[PDB]
Amino acid sequence: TLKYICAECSSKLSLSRTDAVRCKDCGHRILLKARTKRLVQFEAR
Amino acid sequence: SGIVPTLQNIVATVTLGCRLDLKTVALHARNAEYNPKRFAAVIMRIREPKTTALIFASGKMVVTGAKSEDDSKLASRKYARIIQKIGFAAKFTDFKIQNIVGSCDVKFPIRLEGLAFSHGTFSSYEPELFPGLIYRMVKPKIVLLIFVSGKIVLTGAKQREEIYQAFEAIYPVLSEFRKM
Amino acid sequence: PNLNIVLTCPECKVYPPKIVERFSEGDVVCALCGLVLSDKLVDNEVQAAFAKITMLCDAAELPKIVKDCAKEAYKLCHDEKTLKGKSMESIMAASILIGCRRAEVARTFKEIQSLIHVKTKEFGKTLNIMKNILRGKSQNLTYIPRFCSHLGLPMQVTTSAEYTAKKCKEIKEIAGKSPITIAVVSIYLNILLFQIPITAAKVGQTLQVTEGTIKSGYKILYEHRDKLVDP
Amino acid sequence: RITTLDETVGVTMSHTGMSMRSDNSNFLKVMPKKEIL
Ligand SMILES: [Zn+2]
Ligand SMILES: [Zn+2]
Repeated sequence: TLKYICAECSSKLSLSRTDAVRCKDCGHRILLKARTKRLVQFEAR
Repeated sequence: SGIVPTLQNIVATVTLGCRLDLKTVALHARNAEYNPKRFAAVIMRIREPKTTALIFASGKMVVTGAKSEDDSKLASRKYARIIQKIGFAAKFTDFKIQNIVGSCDVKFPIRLEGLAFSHGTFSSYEPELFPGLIYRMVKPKIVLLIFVSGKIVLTGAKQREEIYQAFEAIYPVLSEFRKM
Repeated sequence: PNLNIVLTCPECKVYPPKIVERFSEGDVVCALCGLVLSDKLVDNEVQAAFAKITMLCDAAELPKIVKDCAKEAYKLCHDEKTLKGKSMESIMAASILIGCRRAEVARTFKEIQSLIHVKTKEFGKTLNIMKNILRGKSQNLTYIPRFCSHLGLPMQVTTSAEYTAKKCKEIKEIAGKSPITIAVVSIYLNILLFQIPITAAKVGQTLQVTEGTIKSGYKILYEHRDKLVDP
Repeated sequence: RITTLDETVGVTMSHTGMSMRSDNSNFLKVMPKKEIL
């Protein structure tokens, strides 16, 4: 499974496939994709 | 296992061979009903074997309510004798059993939804419409009504062995979908 | 008769085609010798039925996906022998309820029965034969939130009701006597747990369940209050 | 003026769509042969 976030309560979900799309603990159907864990690099230029 | 289905109702047809005057029949029979406006047949009954006959003007007769094939033929001959006694040139012919109904109890609850999913092409289950699962067996061609309680109804048989055959065939399936 | 074109490298010839296609250059090239394979890559009854069906699903506010599943279904049935009748009212309701099922949406037999008068039992037979045809051409839970809507109940109430339905089905005992009674009773329990009044007659009216039925379900459900508690 | 219904909005919609509630009102609910002859 893959980790997501709720729209409002910002709770961590990590719902799996074939769970459709909804938050547990509230009805918001807007799920954020929960930013990547691995490191990202920039040049200050 | 150990369970064998109990026969509950046998339906048969008989050709009397002559036309009948229904008012006459209804009038002379000891236990008859006849209201032309509701149904076109005299509904006659006898006490032994306890059965009901639907008697038509064409001379055809339907006999139902018997619990055994013996009782069916017996009661049929009896109805024919009554018609004779009333005065028509009736003959007891073409006795044929058209439908046999049986039932039993497997003694455990069944998961109807699982069974319906697994045996989908033979099953029909709409619990809001009717609480039992309708199972249409291919060989033998018998219809079974399966209930959550474990009570089973088998119907559509022309011969007793078909009732017995179907149950033997369904038992393993009912076991696979038990609740306790 | 033949007419199928395949792309093959006359210089390679080793494999069948293994190539890449370059959309920007609009050309297609063998990935091996780097040769260009191609260039200049270019960039009466029914209609009446679907019309009235369209009206029905529309008045029902069902999302187009459901509408179109039912349309598809109905096309398959169409003029076939086995149907042998039903006057076009039974088929439209059947196909609808199908498309609902297949769409994972749920609608009660009563609801559709409110959009169309099908006489009931006749409807069941038609629905079953249609179901058989679909197999030949080869779940209460959803109802629970929908009902809350009708009552406008909080989310926690709804999820509580869901836990209640799963727990009740496992514990068996009356097997449900159709799902509708269980869904409504499950709610009635969950709400009575909480302080929010609907009382009883209001839910029996509103959701069209016999008050006696709700109370009867309530006694047995009350007996198993022990194991139904989520927290 | 016009009045805004303030309810939970769920009840109103339930009545709108298929409600499982029907009827409750009616409007456009729509001598023998020898002597005899
Ligand atoms: Zn949330
Ligand atoms: Zn090449």
